[PDB]
Amino acid sequence: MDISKPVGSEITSVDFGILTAKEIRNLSAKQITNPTVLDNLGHPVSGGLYDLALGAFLRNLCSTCGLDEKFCPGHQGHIELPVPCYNPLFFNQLYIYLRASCLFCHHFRLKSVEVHRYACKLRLLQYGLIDESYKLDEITSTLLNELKSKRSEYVDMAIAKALSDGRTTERGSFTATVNDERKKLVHEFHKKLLSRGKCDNCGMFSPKFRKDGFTKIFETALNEKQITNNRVKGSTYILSTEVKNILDTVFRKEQCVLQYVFHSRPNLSRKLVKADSFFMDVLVVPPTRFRLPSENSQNQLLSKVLTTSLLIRDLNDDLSKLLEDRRVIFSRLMNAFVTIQNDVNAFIDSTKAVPIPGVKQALEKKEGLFRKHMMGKRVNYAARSVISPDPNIETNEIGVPPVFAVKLTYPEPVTAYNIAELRQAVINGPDKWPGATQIQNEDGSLVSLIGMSVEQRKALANQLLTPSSNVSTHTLNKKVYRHIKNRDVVLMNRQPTLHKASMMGHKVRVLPNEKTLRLHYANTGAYNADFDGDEMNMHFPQNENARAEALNLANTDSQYLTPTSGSPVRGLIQDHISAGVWLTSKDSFFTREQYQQYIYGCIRPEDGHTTRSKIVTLPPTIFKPYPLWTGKQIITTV
Amino acid sequence: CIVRVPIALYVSLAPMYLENPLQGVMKQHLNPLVMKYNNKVGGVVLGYEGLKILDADPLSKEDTSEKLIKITPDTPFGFTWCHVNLYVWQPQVGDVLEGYIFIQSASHIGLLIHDAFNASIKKNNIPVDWTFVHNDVELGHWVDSNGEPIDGKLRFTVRNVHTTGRVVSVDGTLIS
Amino acid sequence: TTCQFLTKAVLDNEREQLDSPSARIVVGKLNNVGTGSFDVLAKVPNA
Amino acid sequence: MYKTEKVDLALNRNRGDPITQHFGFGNDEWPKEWLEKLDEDGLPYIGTYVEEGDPICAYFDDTLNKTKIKTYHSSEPAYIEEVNLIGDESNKFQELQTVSIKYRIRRTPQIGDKF
Amino acid sequence: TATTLNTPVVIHATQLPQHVSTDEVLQFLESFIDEKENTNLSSSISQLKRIQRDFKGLP
Amino acid sequence: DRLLNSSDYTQASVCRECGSILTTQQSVPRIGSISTVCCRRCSMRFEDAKIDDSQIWEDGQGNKFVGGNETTTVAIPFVLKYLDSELSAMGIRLRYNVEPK
Amino acid sequence: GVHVSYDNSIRDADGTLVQFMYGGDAIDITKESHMTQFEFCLDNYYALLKKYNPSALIEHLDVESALKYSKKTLKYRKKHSKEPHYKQSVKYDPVLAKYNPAKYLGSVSENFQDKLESFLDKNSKGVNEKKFRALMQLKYMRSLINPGEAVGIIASQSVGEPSTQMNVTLGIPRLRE
Amino acid sequence: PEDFQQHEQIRRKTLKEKAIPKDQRATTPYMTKYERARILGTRALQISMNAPVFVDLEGETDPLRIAMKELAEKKIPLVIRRYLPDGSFEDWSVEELIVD
Ligand SMILES: [Zn+2]
Ligand SMILES: [Zn+2]
Ligand SMILES: [Zn+2]
Repeated sequence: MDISKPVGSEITSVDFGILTAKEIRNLSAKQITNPTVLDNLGHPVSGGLYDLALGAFLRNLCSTCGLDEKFCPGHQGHIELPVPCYNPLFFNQLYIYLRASCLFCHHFRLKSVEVHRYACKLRLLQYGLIDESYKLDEITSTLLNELKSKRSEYVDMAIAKALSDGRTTERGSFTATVNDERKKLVHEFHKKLLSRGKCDNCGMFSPKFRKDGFTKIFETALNEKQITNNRVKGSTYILSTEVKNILDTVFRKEQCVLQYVFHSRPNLSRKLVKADSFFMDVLVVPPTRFRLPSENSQNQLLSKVLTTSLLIRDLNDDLSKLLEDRRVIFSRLMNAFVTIQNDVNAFIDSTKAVPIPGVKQALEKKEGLFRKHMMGKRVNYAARSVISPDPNIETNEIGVPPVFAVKLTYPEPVTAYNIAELRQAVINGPDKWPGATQIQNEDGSLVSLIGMSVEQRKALANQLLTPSSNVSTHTLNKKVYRHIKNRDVVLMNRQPTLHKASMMGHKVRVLPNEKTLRLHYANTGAYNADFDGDEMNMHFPQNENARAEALNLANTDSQYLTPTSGSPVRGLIQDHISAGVWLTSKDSFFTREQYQQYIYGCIRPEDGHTTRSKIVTLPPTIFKPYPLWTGKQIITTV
Repeated sequence: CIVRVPIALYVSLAPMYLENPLQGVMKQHLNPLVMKYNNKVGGVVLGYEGLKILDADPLSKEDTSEKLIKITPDTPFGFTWCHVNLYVWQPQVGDVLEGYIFIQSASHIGLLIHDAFNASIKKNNIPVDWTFVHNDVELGHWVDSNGEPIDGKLRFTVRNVHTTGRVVSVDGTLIS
Repeated sequence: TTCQFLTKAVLDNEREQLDSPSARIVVGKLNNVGTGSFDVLAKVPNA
Repeated sequence: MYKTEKVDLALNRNRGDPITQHFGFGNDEWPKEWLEKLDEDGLPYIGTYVEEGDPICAYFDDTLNKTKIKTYHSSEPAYIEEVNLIGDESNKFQELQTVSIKYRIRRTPQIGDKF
Repeated sequence: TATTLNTPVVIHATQLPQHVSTDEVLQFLESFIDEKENTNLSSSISQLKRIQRDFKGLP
Repeated sequence: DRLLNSSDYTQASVCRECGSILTTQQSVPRIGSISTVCCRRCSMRFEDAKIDDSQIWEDGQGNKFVGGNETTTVAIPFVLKYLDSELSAMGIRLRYNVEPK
Repeated sequence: GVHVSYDNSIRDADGTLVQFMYGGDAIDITKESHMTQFEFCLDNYYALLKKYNPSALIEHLDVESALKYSKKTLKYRKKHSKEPHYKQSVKYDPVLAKYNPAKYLGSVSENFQDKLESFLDKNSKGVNEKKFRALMQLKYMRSLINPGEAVGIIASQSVGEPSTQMNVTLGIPRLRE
Repeated sequence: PEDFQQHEQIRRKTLKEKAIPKDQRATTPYMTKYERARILGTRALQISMNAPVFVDLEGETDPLRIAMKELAEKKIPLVIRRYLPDGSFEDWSVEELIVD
């Protein structure tokens, strides 16, 4: 992040949705069709997974935006599936709505006056009307047209009453406790929807379905005991085009109910919810940037989709050519319906179809994506080394070696006050402390100082503070990536960081010789850090916002009292406690020379410790035969 | 056909213009915008009048000198909404423009509109009866329907507006 | 169980206001606790 | 500390295909910068000081006509102590493809060392 | 070019435009020129004075 | 600073009516033109749109079509852009709506 | 996301409310170790008055109003407490749940109001009896927890980290259940 | 022109509805430990980016030590917008707030 390159727009909200098939045809760059990735001569095949329309690839320009590898953002493509297949993210809920629906009127089998009740209770819960949904149950062929009026009139009455009495915006109120009553009510809805015998509108049965797991679907044999209601009314692997040819007609008759089942927030967009939303007629391939070879496993899963996709296209050529051939071509085409289903199952979910890791298993657990790369990240401008104990350091500081002080760097924008100490720093160069490793120019340029001699490097010290040559950059200034000085700030951090005082903000103080981090003894009570080869992380913040927090807020002097009990966790440990039993003895007497040497050896006014600009002393305890100072009187004047 | 648009613009503001904030909106976002083409305005922005920063806190009067600017959390640049009245010269099709002759060639008629803006009239827009005389010395002229060389104004109608390059261009026919 | 909560989010068409610190590191906002619990507004002198 | 790594020019081939990679220098324009490390047989000198970036063997490649090298992939400077010629047993006596190189590293007792 | 330091983030239109005559344009171009004269736009002041002379008199 | 500014900070470009990170892209300009940032999802083909010469842009394919210019650059982590690519393969659309519209 | 709000009312990140005040008094654990050490502070009255400087804080705060309600409840509670807690029509909120303690001086917790007036009753010692109670009521107010504190992390880092040193169940399986 | 005109007057009517006036604000009058560090941090980003400084520089080259010097004489021109969990806010300038 550069503090001189801002950003105008910020994300306010996100909302989860489903790609329809019209979008990802208009969204796409170029549809790809053959299940080969790259042919001979090293160049990828056009029409395959690695394609120059999906992004730049291995010193070859993008066929969509015309940018090289360092600047092409990557582009998504789509592959066509000949049959609408199931989405394994939604088969657990598709089979709920695949069941619980009569196959004749294409309503649900539960009665339409009570399906109207859940559509009125879940409308009130979209708004902040958790109370009035229980008052709705108190509202109780001709009277059902008026009962469905009285319930719907009360819902419309209670919304406009609450929306005018400053209580709930038309965006709806959605707290935690209305998410409780909503999930409880939809579980109540889906429970007694499935447990139905006959449709209460057209009073007859419907053949029950069987879930084989994933990848398949089966209907069962309708019993001879209850086929008689199917005559006085006036097993088979069914297709995935036969499932959609019901659930389209189901989700049209009952739009007013699933408009509020599938929406937590009130639907101001008025998008109709569809049964195509549960299938996926068109896969989306990720861009070629996100599936570069290690080939890659997502190119292997998409290969078997496209390998099946040409078999099932060639199997449909014989269906245009046509009885013995018609029998065998269709019991083998239907074998290809399960396999192209089983591929897009194994593409998304490797556990619902040893195996190739799918798209879901790049997200789920630890060593995944949310916990391995979003909540926790590898960081820049950071360091790690073994700590060794160190007195003589002022208890809010860290001792950084020269091997750390040369690599780690900080962007100082040049001003009137910098150009005395930051001109000298840019003369010293990358391999001298305190130095500088780069200069970031006004126009976002970057001039590395490593391969420069002392004459060119002193020349850029005078180009450093110049008025800008451009109107478009007339308000910016150059940033010198200087070395870390003794005024910078550092986050020291020892694992396991079990409490917040195990990650503190220290000042810095370089050491000129030795190659290890050095920590004062009053910090080992907080980090749980004995010095038996333990190492700990050092983080160097890169802007003035984070410098002002690891000095004032996450400072190590702020963290004297732990918040567990309120007790102090900072103090001296082994030799200082034994020395103070000897120094504060009654036997300890010090002469005039030994007294004044112990006081200056710990105060040192030139390092900003005393408050008087002159070390004041006490009269001695004993005056004659010769003056002596007791050790109680050392710590008094200290 | 100079028209007036009142706009609203969400701009940045650097800390060197924290003592003179109306100056900083002019020198960063408005003075690089005069004599250019802007898409959401409609045509070529000539100038502006009446720059007023919309204050952050709405409890302040319009008479107040001090106003609040919402600083970016990351960077020290501040953001604000402003109202200003741009004046913009916009060409549209079917309109008649006064021209000044700059190029007399056998391919196009490159002329200037209001001494600043380029324009052209193509060969296929020029009809059959308007022939061209050659100049072996130095650039001739198109002999009109009545036999006289053209000079001064040339009132044509707009065919298409071409703002894609550096400057605006106006395509035009020579019929009624 | 990321995709069990992902499908319960997308079937509910769930919009979130990015309030939790977990959702302000996924999308990169400033955290609403401590230092991001307020805005800083500069007083500029002229109109 | 005595570290040993085996440089083998035969772990990309099988079944009698000819040795495309020979030890030593060929006849192209290879840079004479590294005569300070390597001998005329491609193999480094005994006792020389090697840090990160120095070549430890020189070999000529036949499909590229380019005497490439192999560099010392360790950030701790060493000294080449012994260089062996592992000859492979065959009836048709093969030119060498296997050389083991041994280093030594001065572990002077630094701070942080555990006694 | 093309940075938030140069362009506004989002540019809008508050109200519909209505056309003005030469008296409004010349009074603007004797105030916008005056308060800017009394920098890349120093070459753009000349291109405004090329328009200022075409609505008053003759070049 | 640790979780965004010094790991994978990026000022990616976002559409304001799609709210999608990995859609919009640099247009291939003409000779002397400028490469603007422009959206693929909420655009329309030029064979489909029966225009004002400035809303019209072109791919590198040779496909020139007129559409979404409502776009802006928003500072995100880069790992969010990979989260969208792993979810849009499943068929999950993430609409990142931005505040100045 | 659980944090102290600006109502001194700790709540979740999405706005839903956990406690109406942090622990019942909203004082910081790292600012309360000497808050009831009353005899330490009487020995250091002229030193603590320099670090709070009460004369430079009268112009912004309401010194007098919360001390009127501080006696309407103290005299009420001593007159009661002869009965147990199912009978008590308490007639009054405590002085802390009605006035904001960060702004109103004297709006303290009931244990601090009792332990001050029990300390200041027993022993009797240039600082008098009423210059000292007007300093503990200001030491209390600076000991208020700051709005914005990440409480739910701190409360849950103060239970997991003491579990590192670890006829009924006991220990880390008891915290497990 | 008509849509953005309605979009803007709604957006400025809520932000006035969320505004709490100056004599009706009831949060703390102390600048907290969280407000203090960001005032020092955001001002020091401005001083490093050539903002006009309201204090005599006694050879201070650290921008965070200059902002700690502007905070002593109460010269920092910033305003804290203390948000309430309703979405409403209160505007406190740094000069009104007292430290420690
Ligand atoms: Zn591309
Ligand atoms: Zn039925
Ligand atoms: Zn779009």
